[PDB]
Amino acid sequence: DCLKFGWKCNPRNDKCCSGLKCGSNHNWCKLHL
Repeated sequence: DCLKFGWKCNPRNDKCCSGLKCGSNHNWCKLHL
């Protein structure tokens, strides 16, 4: 399933939910803007 808001991710492999993005300077899924 997709990584949800606040879920820890790896910036190279975005597995965050639709509209949500793994932040490059972060380590978690934040709202895509």
